[PDB]
Amino acid sequence: QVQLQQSGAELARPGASVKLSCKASGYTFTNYGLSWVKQRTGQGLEWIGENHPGSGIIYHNEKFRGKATLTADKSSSTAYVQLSSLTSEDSAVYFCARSSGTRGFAYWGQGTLVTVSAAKTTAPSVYPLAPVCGSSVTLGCLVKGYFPEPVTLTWNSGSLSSGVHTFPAVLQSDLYTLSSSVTVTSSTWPSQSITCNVAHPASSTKVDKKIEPR
Amino acid sequence: DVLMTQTPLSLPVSLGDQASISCRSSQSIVHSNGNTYLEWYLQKPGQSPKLLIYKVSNRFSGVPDRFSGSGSGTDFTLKISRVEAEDLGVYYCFQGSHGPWTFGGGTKLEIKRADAAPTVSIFPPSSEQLTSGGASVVCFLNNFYPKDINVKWKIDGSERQNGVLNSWTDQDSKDSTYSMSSTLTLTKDEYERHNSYTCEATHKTSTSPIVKSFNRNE
Ligand SMILES: NC(=O)[C@@H]1CCCN1
Repeated sequence: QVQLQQSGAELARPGASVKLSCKASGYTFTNYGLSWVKQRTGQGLEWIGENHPGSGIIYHNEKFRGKATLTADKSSSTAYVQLSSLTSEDSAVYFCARSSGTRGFAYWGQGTLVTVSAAKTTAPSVYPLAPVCGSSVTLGCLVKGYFPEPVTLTWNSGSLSSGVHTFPAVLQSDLYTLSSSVTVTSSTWPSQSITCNVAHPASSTKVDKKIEPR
Repeated sequence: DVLMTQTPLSLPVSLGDQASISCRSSQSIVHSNGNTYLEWYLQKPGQSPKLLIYKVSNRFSGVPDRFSGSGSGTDFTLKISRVEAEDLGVYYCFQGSHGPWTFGGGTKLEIKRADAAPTVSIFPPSSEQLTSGGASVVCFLNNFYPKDINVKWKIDGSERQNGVLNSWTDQDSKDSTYSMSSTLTLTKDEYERHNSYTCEATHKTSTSPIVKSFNRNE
């Protein structure tokens, strides 16, 4: 069961640094390479660098000179990348990937979101979206004015999922807004409670909004 | 650096149909050791990339046989046989031969399905939000295809062009549709000075805009 488990989302400051972690399990860490790959919002993939934890060899990308240093702790089977001299356009999802000569990037971590910004962390407001006069009924939640990404949004603690649309966050000034809709049989609601559950890890915020009819 | 250019940029293809993706390199990508480290990766919406093919045409274990590769020199091709909804996402080629290793710019695979009109729903501001001095009206335009759609807001019949914030989903493999959220925000003060709030969706599936509205006195 090969697994690459990466650290959680980050908020980094312009000019500063951030260290990312990638803990390997299910295979022999020192028998494979380990690459970092970056991906900007609505952009493609970019290879940052690779280190071989067994031998300590590092393959470099001159484009990241002074911006990335790769290390590894053989003891804990964990790989690190230190991203430095950060600027706003270094905001991206950063993946680690097991890198083999036989197959390539066969296994990937889940990715670590890194936001580079001087803006302050802001907890979201969560507002219920109760339908108006108008066979199925659609309800929603509006998650407004938070920073940084990400938030998690679920409906009835995950029980409802098949009728759910959660929309990508849009950034306005230094605050994100997100929304989510859930469509259910007109027989279900309101004679059955529907609640959206929002978590914002950056502010340790959790908020529930039970959708009640107008 | 080796430039990797993919064509097409966007690939709409019907379920069950074949698709082909071209990846051109600015130069040869044969490594000194004789190997051509040309790989293909798929990134589904909101997921980590998946290895599909390595060394030009070797399929990675667990990948369906519907994916196959070919090519030589400076042009490589990924083929997808019998496209399935789960295949939608972005396909990247990659060379691991010359430093620095480089990816292609990516090809957006879209499932081409039958046209679907949007299901439009409108929602007034909550009392809780009004307390903070702002008022957001929300419109959902859900499960439509193709992605091309326009939303317009009207207050007491007149078009409102400021205060609007729009978000678009990627295609949902569940039914190969898109969805879109539009939020109109104004001050609580202005919100209370009007009666009628309307969002209108214009889509190829209807000669007339799809209209959803409420009146604060209804
Ligand atoms: N020198 C090279 O072409 C590759 C690139 C990184 C390590 N080997």
